Amino acid sequence: KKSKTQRIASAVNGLGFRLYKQVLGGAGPADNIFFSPLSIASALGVVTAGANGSTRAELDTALGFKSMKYFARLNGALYKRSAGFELMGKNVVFSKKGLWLYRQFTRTVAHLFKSNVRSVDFGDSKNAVELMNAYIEKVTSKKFPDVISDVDTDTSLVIVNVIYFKGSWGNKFEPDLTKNVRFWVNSSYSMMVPTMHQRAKLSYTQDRKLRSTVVKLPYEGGASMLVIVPHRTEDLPKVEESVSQEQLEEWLSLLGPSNHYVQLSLPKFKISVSYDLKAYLSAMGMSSMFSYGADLSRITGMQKLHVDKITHKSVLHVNEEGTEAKAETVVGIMA
Amino acid sequence: PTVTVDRPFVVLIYDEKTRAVIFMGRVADPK
Repeated sequence: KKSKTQRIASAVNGLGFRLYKQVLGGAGPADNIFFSPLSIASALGVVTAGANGSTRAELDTALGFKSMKYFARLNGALYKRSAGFELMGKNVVFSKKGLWLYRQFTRTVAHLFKSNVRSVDFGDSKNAVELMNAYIEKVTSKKFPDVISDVDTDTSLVIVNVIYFKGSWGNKFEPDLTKNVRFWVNSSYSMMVPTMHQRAKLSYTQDRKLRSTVVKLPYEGGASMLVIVPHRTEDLPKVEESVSQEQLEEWLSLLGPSNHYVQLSLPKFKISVSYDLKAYLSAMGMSSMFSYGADLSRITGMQKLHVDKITHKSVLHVNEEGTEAKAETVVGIMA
Repeated sequence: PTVTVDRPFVVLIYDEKTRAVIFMGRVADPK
C-alpha cells in the first residue's frame, strides 16, 4: 500500500510468505511452524551489503524494493517500548581478527543495521563462542544467551539478528477461566491443553472461500495477532497455500469492528522451532551465496567468502497476559 | 458468537500501521 514503510513491509512479508511456502514442503501436519521475516531479512540485508555480481542480484530480487535505506526506517518505526508493549531488534556482526574489511561495508552496516563490527579470534573457538554469546547477552539484557553454539576456525564472519517481542493483550484473559480441553491435532489424535477463556469484543469473520475462522487479537502497542482456524484440519493446506500479502489484506478487510462480545477459547503454550534455511532460500532463488563461486567481494578482497550456514530459531509463548516471542538468525561466512 | 481454537491454526503477529508481519506460523501441537 501507498506509504514508503508499507511497501518495504510487504516486500519483507512477501519474503516471509514465500518462505512459509517452502517450509510446508517439509512439515508433517502435526508440526509447528514459526519464524520472523524481519530477523531473516535483516541478516540477509547484511549479506547483501557485502555481495557483488550474481550473488548481489539474486539477493536484491529476493528482498525487493536506496532499497535498503527505507528498511532501516521501517525498523526504526517498529522497534518501540511503551506500556504493555516491547519490540526490540539488534544486529551484530563478528569478524575474523586478522581480516581486513572494506570501509564502505562497515559503515553501511553501522548506518543501515546499527551494528559496529566486533573482531574475534575464531581460532580459539571455545572462548570465541563464550565471547560472542556474552556480547550478545550484554546488548539484549539477558534475553538472548547461547545464540551461538559452535564456530569453525576457518570462520571469517558471523552475522546475527535477534528480535524480541512482548505484548500484553488489550483484553487480558482471566486465569480463573483456564481449564484443560481436548485440542484436536487431527481427526483422531487429541491432547489435554490448558485452554484460556474470555468474553470480549473481538473482530472476527468466517472466511467462506477458505472454510476457516479468522480472528484478530489485539495487543497494546499498535500490534495484534491474527488467528486463522480451518474448520476441518484437512482444509489447512489450502489456507497455508493462499498466504500472501494480498491474502493478508483480504483477511484484514473482511474483519469489521464486529464489536459485539465474542466467546473465545485459546490454548496457553510455549513452542519453539529451529531451521536450517539453506535449502529453502536456495529454492527461493538465493542459491548463489552458498556456492564456492559466491561473490562477497564488497566485504573484503583479502579472501573469497561464501555463506557456510544460516540457522533460524524462534519461540512463541502465549499466556493470560499476552504473548512473548523471540527469534534469532545466524549467518556463518567462511573461505 | 463463538471462536474456539481447538484445531491447528495459522498465526500472524503484525504491526497495524505498517501491516508488517513480524512472526508467522502455524500452531499444531502446543506444549
